[PDB]
Amino acid sequence: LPLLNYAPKSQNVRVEGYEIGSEEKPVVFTTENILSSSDMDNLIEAAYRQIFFHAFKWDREKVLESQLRNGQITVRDFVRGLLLSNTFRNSFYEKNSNYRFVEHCVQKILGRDVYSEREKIAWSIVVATKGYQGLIDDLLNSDEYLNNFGYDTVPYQRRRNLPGREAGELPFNIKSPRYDAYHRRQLGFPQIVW
Amino acid sequence: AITTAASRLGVAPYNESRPVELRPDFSLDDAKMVIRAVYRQVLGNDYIMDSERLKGAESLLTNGSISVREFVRTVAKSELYKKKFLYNNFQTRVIELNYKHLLGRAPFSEDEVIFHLDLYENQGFDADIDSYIDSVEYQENFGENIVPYYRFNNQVGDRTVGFTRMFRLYRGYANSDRSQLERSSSRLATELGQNTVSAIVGPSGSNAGWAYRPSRAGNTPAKALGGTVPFGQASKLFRVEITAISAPGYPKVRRSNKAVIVPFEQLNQTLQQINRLGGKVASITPASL
Amino acid sequence: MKTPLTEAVSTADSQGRFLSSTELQIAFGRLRQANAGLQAAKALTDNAQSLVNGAAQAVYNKFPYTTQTQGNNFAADQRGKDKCARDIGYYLRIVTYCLVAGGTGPLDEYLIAGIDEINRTFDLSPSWYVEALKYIKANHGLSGDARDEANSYLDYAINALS
Amino acid sequence: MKTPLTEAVSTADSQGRFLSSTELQIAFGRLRQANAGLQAAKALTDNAQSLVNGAAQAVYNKFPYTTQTQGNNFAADQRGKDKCARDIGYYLRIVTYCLVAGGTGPLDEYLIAGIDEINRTFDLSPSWYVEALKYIKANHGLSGDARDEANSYLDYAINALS
Amino acid sequence: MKTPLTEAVSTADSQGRFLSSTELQIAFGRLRQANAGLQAAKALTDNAQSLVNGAAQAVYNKFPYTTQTQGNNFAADQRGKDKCARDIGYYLRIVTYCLVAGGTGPLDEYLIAGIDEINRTFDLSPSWYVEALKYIKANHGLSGDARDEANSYLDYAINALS
Amino acid sequence: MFDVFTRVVSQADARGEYLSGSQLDALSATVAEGNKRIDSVNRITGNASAIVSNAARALFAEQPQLIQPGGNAYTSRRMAACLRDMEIILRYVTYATFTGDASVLEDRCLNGLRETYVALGVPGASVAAGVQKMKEAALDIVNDPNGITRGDCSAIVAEIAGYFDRAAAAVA
Amino acid sequence: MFDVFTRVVSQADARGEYLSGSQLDALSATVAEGNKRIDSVNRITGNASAIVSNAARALFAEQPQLIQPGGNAYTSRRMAACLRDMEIILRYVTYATFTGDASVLEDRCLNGLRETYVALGVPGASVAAGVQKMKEAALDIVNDPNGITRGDCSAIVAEIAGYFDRAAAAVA
Amino acid sequence: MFDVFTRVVSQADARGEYLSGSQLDALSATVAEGNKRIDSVNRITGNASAIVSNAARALFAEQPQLIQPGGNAYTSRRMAACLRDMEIILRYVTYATFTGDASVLEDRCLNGLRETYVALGVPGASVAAGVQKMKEAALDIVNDPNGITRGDCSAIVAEIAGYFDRAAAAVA
Ligand SMILES: *[C@@H](C)[C@H]1/C(=C/c2[nH]c(/C=C3N=C(/C=C4\NC(=O)C(CC)=C4C)C(C)=C\3CCC(=O)O)c(CCC(=O)O)c2C)NC(=O)[C@@H]1C
Ligand SMILES: *[C@@H](C)[C@H]1/C(=C/c2[nH]c(/C=C3N=C(/C=C4\NC(=O)C(CC)=C4C)C(C)=C\3CCC(=O)O)c(CCC(=O)O)c2C)NC(=O)[C@@H]1C
Ligand SMILES: *[C@@H](C)[C@H]1/C(=C/c2[nH]c(/C=C3N=C(/C=C4\NC(=O)C(CC)=C4C)C(C)=C\3CCC(=O)O)c(CCC(=O)O)c2C)NC(=O)[C@@H]1C
Ligand SMILES: *[C@H](C)[C@H]1/C(=C/c2[nH]c(/C=C3N=C(/C=C4\NC(=O)C(CC)=C4C)C(C)=C\3CCC(=O)O)c(CCC(=O)O)c2C)NC(=O)[C@@H]1C
Ligand SMILES: *[C@H](C)[C@H]1/C(=C/c2[nH]c(/C=C3N=C(/C=C4\NC(=O)C(CC)=C4C)C(C)=C\3CCC(=O)O)c(CCC(=O)O)c2C)NC(=O)[C@@H]1C
Ligand SMILES: *[C@H](C)[C@H]1/C(=C/c2[nH]c(/C=C3N=C(/C=C4\NC(=O)C(CC)=C4C)C(C)=C\3CCC(=O)O)c(CCC(=O)O)c2C)NC(=O)[C@@H]1C
Ligand SMILES: *[C@H](C)[C@H]1/C(=C/c2[nH]c(/C=C3N=C(/C=C4\NC(=O)C(CC)=C4C)C(C)=C\3CCC(=O)O)c(CCC(=O)O)c2C)NC(=O)[C@@H]1C
Ligand SMILES: *[C@H](C)[C@H]1/C(=C/c2[nH]c(/C=C3N=C(/C=C4\NC(=O)C(CC)=C4C)C(C)=C\3CCC(=O)O)c(CCC(=O)O)c2C)NC(=O)[C@@H]1C
Ligand SMILES: *[C@H](C)[C@H]1/C(=C/c2[nH]c(/C=C3N=C(/C=C4\NC(=O)C(CC)=C4C)C(C)=C\3CCC(=O)O)c(CCC(=O)O)c2C)NC(=O)[C@@H]1C
Ligand SMILES: *[C@H](C)[C@H]1/C(=C/c2[nH]c(/C=C3N=C(/C=C4\NC(=O)C(CC)=C4C)C(C)=C\3CCC(=O)O)c(CCC(=O)O)c2C)NC(=O)[C@@H]1C
Ligand SMILES: *[C@H](C)[C@H]1/C(=C/c2[nH]c(/C=C3N=C(/C=C4\NC(=O)C(CC)=C4C)C(C)=C\3CCC(=O)O)c(CCC(=O)O)c2C)NC(=O)[C@@H]1C
Ligand SMILES: *[C@H](C)[C@H]1/C(=C/c2[nH]c(/C=C3N=C(/C=C4\NC(=O)C(CC)=C4C)C(C)=C\3CCC(=O)O)c(CCC(=O)O)c2C)NC(=O)[C@@H]1C
Ligand SMILES: *[C@H](C)[C@H]1/C(=C/c2[nH]c(/C=C3N=C(/C=C4\NC(=O)C(CC)=C4C)C(C)=C\3CCC(=O)O)c(CCC(=O)O)c2C)NC(=O)[C@@H]1C
Repeated sequence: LPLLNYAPKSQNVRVEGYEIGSEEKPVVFTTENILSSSDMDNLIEAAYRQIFFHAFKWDREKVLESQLRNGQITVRDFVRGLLLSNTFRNSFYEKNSNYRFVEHCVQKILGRDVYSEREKIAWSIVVATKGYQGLIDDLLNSDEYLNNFGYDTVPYQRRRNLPGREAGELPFNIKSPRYDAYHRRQLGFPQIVW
Repeated sequence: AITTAASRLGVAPYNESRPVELRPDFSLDDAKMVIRAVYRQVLGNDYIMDSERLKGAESLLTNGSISVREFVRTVAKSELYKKKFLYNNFQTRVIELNYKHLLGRAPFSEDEVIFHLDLYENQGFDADIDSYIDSVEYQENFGENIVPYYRFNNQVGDRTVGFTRMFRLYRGYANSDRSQLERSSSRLATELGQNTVSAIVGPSGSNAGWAYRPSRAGNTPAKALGGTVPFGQASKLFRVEITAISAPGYPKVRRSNKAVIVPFEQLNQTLQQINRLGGKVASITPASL
Repeated sequence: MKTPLTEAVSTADSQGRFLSSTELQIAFGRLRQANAGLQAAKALTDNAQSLVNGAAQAVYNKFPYTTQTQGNNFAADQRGKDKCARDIGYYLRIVTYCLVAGGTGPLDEYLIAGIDEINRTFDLSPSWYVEALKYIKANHGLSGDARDEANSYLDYAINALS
Repeated sequence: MKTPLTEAVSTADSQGRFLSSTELQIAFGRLRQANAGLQAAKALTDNAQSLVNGAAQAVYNKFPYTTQTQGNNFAADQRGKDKCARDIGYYLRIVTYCLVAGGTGPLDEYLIAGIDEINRTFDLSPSWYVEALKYIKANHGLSGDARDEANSYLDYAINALS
Repeated sequence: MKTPLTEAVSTADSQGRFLSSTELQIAFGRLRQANAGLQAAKALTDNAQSLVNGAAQAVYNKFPYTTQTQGNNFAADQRGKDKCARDIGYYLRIVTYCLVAGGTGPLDEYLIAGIDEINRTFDLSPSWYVEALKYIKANHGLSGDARDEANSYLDYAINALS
Repeated sequence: MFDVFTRVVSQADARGEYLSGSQLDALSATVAEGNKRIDSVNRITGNASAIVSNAARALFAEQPQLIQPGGNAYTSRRMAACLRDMEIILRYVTYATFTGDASVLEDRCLNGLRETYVALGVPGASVAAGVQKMKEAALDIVNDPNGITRGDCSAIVAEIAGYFDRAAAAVA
Repeated sequence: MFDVFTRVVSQADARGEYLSGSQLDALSATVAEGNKRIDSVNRITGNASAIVSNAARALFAEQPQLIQPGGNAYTSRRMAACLRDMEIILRYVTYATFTGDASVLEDRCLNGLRETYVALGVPGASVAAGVQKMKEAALDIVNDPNGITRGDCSAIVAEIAGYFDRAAAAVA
Repeated sequence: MFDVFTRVVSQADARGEYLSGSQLDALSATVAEGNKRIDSVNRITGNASAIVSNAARALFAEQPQLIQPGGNAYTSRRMAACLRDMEIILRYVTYATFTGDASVLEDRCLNGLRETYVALGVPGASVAAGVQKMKEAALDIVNDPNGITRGDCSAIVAEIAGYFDRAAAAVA
């Protein structure tokens, strides 16, 4: 079935920004720069930060790293590998509803917030119908992903800050921790202290 | 032989040609045909100006004072050959060209580079030229009386790597060794040193992706080490070489040439994306087992 | 291909892990099943001719127009009857493969993926093949684990068609 | 959770599929194992205090400097001995969980994920815990499938620490 | 190259669709327009010298400092006057293309995209070109659909420049 | 998500306790039921298309307003979406039956489903009616005594019925 | 991609020339054929499914090797892929017919197609045979004199034939 | 990838044939070795860290040029990669043992590995030497008569040895 239709909403990413490089421009981590080993570390760390927010040694995917380092795969392939990883499934899929999982995916992969509940609703059914991989591939193959990040750049949160303002929109790793009230209740938190 | 792909590979005209032999008691038209063939073969299909012709060597050939092989030898040792192919080239480039012109094939191994580089360095260009012409291989294929010609077809003594490398040196019929995209650069220095080969990209006109050439660094390896694991559920992997990428523009597009390894299940998406990049498929090759 | 052993390795590899007790238990489950699967495959293989012909007749009985109507998609002529018996033969043979592999892998890869496009393009009713699969289920003669596993694959095909 | 039943469903869900004979076979694998694991968990639990005490003493004996050297990370004082016996108790208890669950799931979720950071941050030697696990392997007195599954988990933790 | 025909196909192709009534109507819309466009292209082509010379002169009159200030970007010497007349010719010629193509495609591909960078790099004022395009609008003599379409392309360039 | 085994472990870990003797024996009892549980999952799965299609037909007969023009299940897309939902819910019910725990059904299928139907205007009570029709069909299929080692499946059937009830209540 | 108009434009631009009076007259003649062009696209499109499935049936009847076990069109997934490829080529041929230029076909259908088929082991000559069958079916549909205003469509039918021939040449 | 079962299935389907009695019998014999196969996988897995580290220590002892400054395994990241590569190979050998088919090892670990090492300057012959050491340690562990139901594992051990030998041969 075709994806349920929904309308956009006004967003920074939807309009021309007249951007000039500053300390608030997301760093472009691309393999098109022929990155040295240490510089490849930073690109890999950036990808872990973008997708996981933090990769403990348990979370890391050393074989995917080697393949990216060797040119076997593109950055987008590395990002897919992270999205397909055990850490991503366990942290962001299993601990959330399909609706919140979609939000995480849109935020992490496309670098923007969702338009509305209806966008979350429309995509929530994709895992069930096309399978988990089908959802990731749709987003990674989307014109929005490719136009912004292509094959060789680590995705990032887009147009978060506007010039001359003290603060931007909330970073997604603050706005969207890996789980929320639903899983918090199951764990029996918050803990009464004192 | 080469039949179905002959035309797109630029081989069909050579399939349609016979070796140019100078028979004993040859006629003058025979001598003219040899002279034309030798100039086209040995000088890599460069245009030859009347002022550049080797009139004396042509006279001696016409008179039977020198055989075909000795005429080839004279052309190869001439200031004309050296100006075209020696004075401006890395010696590995020179060796590539000598092999193409005088033996009609590409070098097989690094050992050939070692031999000819040392011979040039120790005894000079003339000595090196003689080694090609006095070689067993030259004798067996061309002998005294036949102009050298491209040996596309499989022969005794061949190696497969020779076949792929001929299309690094031969770039089509309406083309010369001095009018190719890589210009003066050695085509095979890296292939020989690493004993690797490259996917064959046929000549322009009959192949949209004819211009695909890899960069110095940051290339995609030939084979999919790691298999399908990084791609998730995938049946088989292919290496696609893509050229002429322009549409997004810089900095979204950095290098117009790119090779990607993609799964079978994304080939439809890949071709669609390539088209929208403006790019042209140069080659597709299975990358996994 | 969906089979216990390959799925166990596929999961562990996707997690970059050595095999652990979970995967060993998958292997023990396969071992518990495999002989019954192999025995069922042999039984269906030995009665393939009767099963396929019987199944094809079953369809013809339930859908008489298929043997009376003219058209490329029907079996009123010998050409059509041979296509139909061939097709039912495919369903049966690929089911035996599922019993050998211990999963729907063979059905998924060889027969099911794309079947809807084929039946739509050549105007073949899924209901015909469902009837043939029902006949095989009622006539293969299996029992116990062989029967259960065999019927799952037949019901798997039936469900894919409806 | 790395557990046969959870992964069977996780994989089927990830694939949008109904469960099939492949997943039923995984379940049979689980049932073959489960009683041995439950029996192993009981035996380990009943002997829990002795195993923990023996394991800590094994560590202290192999690494006497841990009971002699002042420092927050060492067991020279009663505080550190209590921490140590607590840590070892965690390993044993979570190992019994893996036997109940039939997979490394509990070890991964509760102990292994992040253990590298803990040991580095608090200057705790992984070799200390490896010694304690080897003691438990040597002294739990299990046999047959119970021994094998229990040793797979103890070795799994040993491998994680080395 | 935005034209009714290519956009209709590209849209359908992006959707993996055969052409349908919607694209056929787009074709009919193109057909209703094309002859008027070709006639407009013919008229402009025949009057090209006068339009270009008058356009350049109208610019010099409105911006007399251009013909009297020394500098690579001005038209004080014959070099600059030739550059200027050439540029205006480009606008006119590419506009006739848009009339032939039936869309802004030729303007977008050949002139508009990147014009901002050109004018900034070489210190050419967009107002100059606006003045020339207004002259061509007022002196091309077209009427009816030929006028409307031609003015739309002339206006399109004017908008891009302002 | 939890299965029957990891549900108990998670509770013990949060308490810092080993499973007790009665907990281990309870899980031993579950294991003794394992073959029946596998049979029930196999039977529902084998009939999934029939359970959905028959339930859908019955629902639209009892509630014709759904399929009248303008009805929520009118138009091909909405009808297909409706059939898809019934199959998804049935599938997640089988998942819960397989693992012996409701978490997979609660977390993946039911969590937030009520609000989604409210947002879309899907009639939640009609869905629950459809789920109850699938429930009745499924239990009969599980309880059928033909072609299976005869025994008492009353416990598993009650467990399965509970899962269908959980789904029906989550949307109505 | 180009269409018949922008093809002329691009050639004119590369020489910095206005379209000559003769070039304009040629395009005006193209405009007069537009209705026939629109009819041909419409008739092919309206019969696309029959064109593909008939041609496919004919191809497999003449080349049973393709569909016997181990043949490149055996298994549903490969059969489906094969039928899809036929429809794709037909679709792009109509695109070329619509625009009056082969660029769309060359750039977006045939770009890398031969390479793909070799890499996959798809028999190119058999694809070309299939394309030829679609061509014959299509041209008969385009030339059908019933239910349409009568005229000479030979100029367009020849153009369409060339687009089919171009596709068949590219897959070999 | 293929396991032992689907390797035979895949071959049969290409020929359009049912598995023969001998093919089914041979697979039955494989099933009878299943317990030994599982035991060997478990034993190698349980000793994986020791197999890798001990082999690496022996390698560097025998080949000090590797770990001299400027050597291929000098610097932490290169030493880490080297240890990683050893572990990757051992892991895939256990995968091949588990499935009873070399395809997983060949496609996911060995394909393209020689070329990578040549391109990087990794001494493939040294890698092979390290693989041999892992082989020796692993086979001894698999053959340990103690703590296991006594029986003949010679055939499985040979199959495992062949997987190691393939790995060593592949890296040059
Ligand atoms: C309630 C669910 C019904 C019921 C069930 C029931 N089943 C058994 C026993 C078995 N069922 C199986 C199942 C399978 N074997 C296979 O190979 C497959 C495919 C992979 C399946 C699904 C097995 C292995 C057994 C054990 C051996 C046997 O054949 O009995 C029982 C018997 C008691 C037990 O719990 O084992 C029962 C009761 N019986 C009914 O009457 C209900 C309608
Ligand atoms: C060769 C292609 C065959 C053929 C075609 C043909 N058609 C016309 C004329 C017309 N055809 C159309 C088409 C359409 N009108 C619509 O509304 C739509 C649907 C959206 C379509 C496709 C139209 C508008 C015309 C013009 C009006 C008319 O009724 O004729 C001609 C005549 C030439 C002309 O356009 O004047 C021809 C030749 N005729 C044959 O004999 C071939 C089999
Ligand atoms: C060569 C590999 C060595 C060897 C192996 C061997 N094992 C068995 C039998 C069994 N091994 C197992 C294994 C496990 N049971 C579990 O629960 C787990 C933990 C998850 C494992 C790894 C089992 C179940 C059996 C069957 C029952 C039994 O206890 O024996 C045999 C006997 C042959 C058989 O196939 O049953 C053998 C030979 N034996 C040696 O001497 C080699 C050193
Ligand atoms: C002009 C008359 C008034 C004015 C405008 C103004 N707007 C912004 C910033 C934004 N405007 C938008 C608008 C949209 N986003 C969408 O998606 C759509 C539909 C496509 C619209 C119309 C957005 C998202 C922004 C923020 C992003 C961006 O500015 O790039 C500003 C800038 C605010 C700032 O702090 O920089 C201004 C100045 N301001 C006035 O004073 C006028 C009354
Ligand atoms: C250790 C015994 C020897 C050694 C190893 C070594 N390898 C590399 C680099 C790479 N190794 C691999 C291998 C794999 N990657 C995969 O994904 C898989 C398949 C699943 C394998 C087998 C790859 C791809 C690389 C390159 C990318 C990467 O850096 O990971 C190095 C590092 C060399 C460098 O830094 O460039 C080393 C040191 N080296 C020795 O000297 C030992 C004999
Ligand atoms: C036969 C099982 C299959 C087959 C073969 C086939 N090959 C060619 C052409 C060539 N084969 C080679 C191979 C080699 N050249 C070498 O130097 C070496 C090692 C020394 C090898 C293995 C080459 C280079 C060619 C082309 C040059 C030549 O043939 O002289 C063809 C003909 C190709 C054509 O006619 O265009 C064929 C048919 N084809 C099948 O379909 C079989 C599966
Ligand atoms: C003249 C209208 C334009 C032009 C031409 C130009 N061409 C070259 C060089 C070569 N032309 C060819 C072409 C062929 N050689 C063949 O054998 C065939 C038939 C099969 C063809 C079509 C080749 C191969 C060359 C290179 C060989 C050589 O000796 O040059 C040049 C020379 C360039 C230079 O010397 O640097 C030129 C000038 N140049 C223009 O400006 C005109 C538009
Ligand atoms: C010496 C200071 C260092 C060194 C050198 C070294 N070089 C090679 C091999 C080659 N060197 C060349 C060089 C040239 N070819 C040319 O055409 C020219 C210009 C005219 C030059 C300078 C080439 C092509 C080769 C390859 C063929 C050959 O081997 O001779 C080697 C051998 C490498 C091998 O693996 O065999 C060496 C040793 N090596 C050092 O360690 C020094 C720092
Ligand atoms: C100007 C002196 C000459 C000239 C330039 C020219 N370049 C392009 C197109 C591209 N140029 C690049 C360049 C780069 N990519 C990189 O990553 C870097 C290094 C960091 C560079 C320098 C690229 C990628 C393109 C293609 C994408 C794009 O167009 O932006 C063109 C246009 C090509 C076209 O066919 O449209 C031109 C004109 N051309 C000349 O004639 C001058 C000699
Ligand atoms: C039998 C129940 C009824 C019937 C059958 C019938 N089928 C076809 C044609 C095809 N059947 C298939 C099916 C498969 N091909 C495969 O590769 C596999 C998976 C391994 C399957 C299941 C296909 C693809 C076709 C079309 C191509 C081909 O013929 O090989 C026909 C002929 C249809 C036509 O138009 O030619 C018929 C007659 N027809 C009845 O009436 C029976 C009740
Ligand atoms: C059928 C008995 C009833 C019915 C259903 C119906 N549902 C929708 C739309 C959606 N249903 C869902 C369902 C889920 N989201 C999840 O995350 C899960 C778990 C995997 C489920 C089951 C979703 C997300 C949608 C919206 C997105 C989409 O439909 O693709 C519709 C269509 C609504 C519309 O406006 O098109 C319908 C018709 N409707 C009835 O009337 C029956 C009572
Ligand atoms: C049918 C007449 C013949 C046939 C076809 C066949 N093709 C494939 C696979 C692919 N076909 C394509 C072609 C395209 N994909 C596109 O998106 C486009 C438009 C740009 C084209 C032209 C591609 C890319 C594939 C591979 C990707 C995919 O998903 O299929 C197959 C399947 C091969 C396989 O499964 O291994 C087949 C069977 N086969 C025949 O025998 C006929 C001659
Ligand atoms: C000294 C404080 C204590 C100590 C040291 C010790 N180290 C090893 C072995 C290794 N040390 C390293 C370290 C490095 N290799 C590098 O390339 C770099 C970065 C440039 C570092 C820091 C490595 C990699 C090894 C292992 C491989 C090798 O042998 O080189 C040993 C031997 C360990 C073994 O098992 O052989 C020892 C003894 N030991 C003490 O007791 C000291 C207090």
